[PDB]
Amino acid sequence: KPFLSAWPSAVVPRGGHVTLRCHYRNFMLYKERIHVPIFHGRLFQEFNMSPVTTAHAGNYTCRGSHPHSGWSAASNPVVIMVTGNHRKPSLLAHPGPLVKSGERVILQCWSDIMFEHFFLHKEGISKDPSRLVGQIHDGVSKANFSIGPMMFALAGTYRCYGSVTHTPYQLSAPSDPLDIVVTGPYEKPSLSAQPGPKVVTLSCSSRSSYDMYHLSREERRLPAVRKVNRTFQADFPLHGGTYRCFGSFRHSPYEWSDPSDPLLVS
Amino acid sequence: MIQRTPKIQVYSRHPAENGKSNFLNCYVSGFHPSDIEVDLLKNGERIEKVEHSDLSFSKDWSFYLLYYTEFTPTEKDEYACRVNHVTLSQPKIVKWDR
Amino acid sequence: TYQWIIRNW
Amino acid sequence: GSHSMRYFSTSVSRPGRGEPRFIAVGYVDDTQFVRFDSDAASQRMEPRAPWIEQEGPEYWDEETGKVKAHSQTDRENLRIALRYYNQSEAGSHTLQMMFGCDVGSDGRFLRGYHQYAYDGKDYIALKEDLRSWTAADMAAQITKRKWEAAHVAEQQRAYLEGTCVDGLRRYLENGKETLQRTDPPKTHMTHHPISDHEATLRCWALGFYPAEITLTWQRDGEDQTTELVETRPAGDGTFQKWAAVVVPSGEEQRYTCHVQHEGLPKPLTLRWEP
Ligand SMILES: *[C@@H]1O[C@H](CO)[C@@H](O)[C@H](O)[C@H]1NC(C)=O
Ligand SMILES: *[C@@H]1O[C@H](CO)[C@@H](O)[C@H](O)[C@H]1NC(C)=O
Repeated sequence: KPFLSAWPSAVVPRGGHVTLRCHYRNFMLYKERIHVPIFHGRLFQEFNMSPVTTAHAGNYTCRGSHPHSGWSAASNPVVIMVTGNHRKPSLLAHPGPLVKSGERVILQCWSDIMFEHFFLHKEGISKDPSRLVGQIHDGVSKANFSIGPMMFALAGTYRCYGSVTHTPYQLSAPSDPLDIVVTGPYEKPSLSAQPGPKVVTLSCSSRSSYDMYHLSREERRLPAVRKVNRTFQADFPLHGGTYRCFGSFRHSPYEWSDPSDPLLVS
Repeated sequence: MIQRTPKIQVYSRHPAENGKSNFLNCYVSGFHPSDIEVDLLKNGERIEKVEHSDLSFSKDWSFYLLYYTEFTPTEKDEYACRVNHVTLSQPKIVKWDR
Repeated sequence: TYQWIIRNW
Repeated sequence: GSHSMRYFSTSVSRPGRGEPRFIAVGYVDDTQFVRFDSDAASQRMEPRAPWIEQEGPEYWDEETGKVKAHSQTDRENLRIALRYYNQSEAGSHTLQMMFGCDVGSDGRFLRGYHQYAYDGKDYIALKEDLRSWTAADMAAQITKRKWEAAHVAEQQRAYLEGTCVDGLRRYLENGKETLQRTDPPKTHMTHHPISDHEATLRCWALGFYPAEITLTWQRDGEDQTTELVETRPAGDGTFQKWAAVVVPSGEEQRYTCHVQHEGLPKPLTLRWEP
């Protein structure tokens, strides 16, 4: 069985570019016209779809040349989804985008546009988007995607999409991105204020070697400094409120420590 | 990237006796990375029904695999092992020596 | 008996 | 005597050729007993030795759940590895892991291991004390910092001291006739002349278990360190090895091959004769 893959991504903006590669041992392409070669039987050899149009949207399989037979069995299914064909939906995190390790979160996609299907896509994942039917209520169509149990693989930047009934692979423009962050189990840091909480600067320190600290009010980001006494700190300059901070490491922007204990600035 | 060419050993499970059922083995070891092409050949022809063990490695992290098939040797039958690897520009053929 | 391997690099 | 249990896993990325592939194997001593292979249809842990085949269904469900969990973890670590080493997503890479434990003759814990390699080179390893980590380069220093911040060595220590040794002891009883067996080598010598003034003496050892063995050639007592071949599996659970030396014609009697193996009551001293 040939292995079919899209590159760089099967979710591709109109006007963008995607290459279908078909690895075997010359090859032809098919769309779910199961026995009809695409493009009147083109032998692609080296398929660079560019610029991508809505005609490229589809569910594809390939077969490669096999002289001692003269073709292979069909490839794995790759669904090319073309985005940018309707106005964008909205994406909301319930209860919020900060998710304790091991817990769960609902990512709700909704729109005033009446989408028959919703797709949820983590940026940079080659996995097939999750698909749900749009449910209708009060002038909006919506979908609750359940994410979890949380772990590093599920943290990252998410977008959701809508499609309409007769063009299920023609997706809307992406919603504004939502960053979903996994917190824990790294040891929580300490939050303090300078001169103090009544007024200001908030200091986050820890014995663990975080490269970044993140201050969240009931977010903001800054690099920690090696400081001294073997402590990694960061100072965030600021009407007060409930504040926490989280440590984070290089090359892992979506995984944070347990939250510091809450601190109240009044 | 570290890269290790495979050592190759072609041999029989039991002492070869013409007319006696046996197993032809090709043991490849010490190679990195793990993708490798191994064929048992009989008079230059690939033998079908070749089995192989599950991929494993040693303390040096270098890989090893055993390829084997049932075979009855004869005086007129020349057996060999053909190994291809990233570290080999041409496939390497090692003859079985009784 | 396998070990739970859950910690990412 | 002493014994060991080891799990070995290999993760391989192959962009454009397949999804990342994960293979895990479990060994007791030189005897493989389970495998899991991501590309296979079972998508579960399978027995590879007769004596584990009578573990109940809950065992296989439990073990499958854990090795599938490992598969997901190591495929993300490939992705992380691309970031730590600032490598492109087109290349193929290898992520290898080993964990397990040794016990002595009395069944008590002796040693535990939990190490990783990336691209055939050491990455990070749990130290003998089961409390601290050895990081082999600057990328692993990151992982080390994370794992210290997570206090994860505690979980490794509880598994190595408890779960791992408990399992090893159970398997030693389950496969006693096979794991605690001791097959001695069947030995012989071949002779082939290389030239008009030299000849090759090859000392052979076949059919032995376990795989540890010493073949040595001595010429009048002093070992003439010679050609040694790596010990190889016969395919039936026994191993084979040979050692060869080049000798002056008319001197084969001065040379003796020496065989040391746990299956032998007394080490063997073999001398060639036509
Ligand atoms: C794509 O096609 C395959 C078979 O042609 C089908 O099984 C699959 O459900 C289709 N859709 C998606 C989203 O993969
Ligand atoms: C989706 O989840 C939210 C929780 O934030 C809930 O209030 C809502 O009713 C759910 N949607 C449906 C259709 O039940």
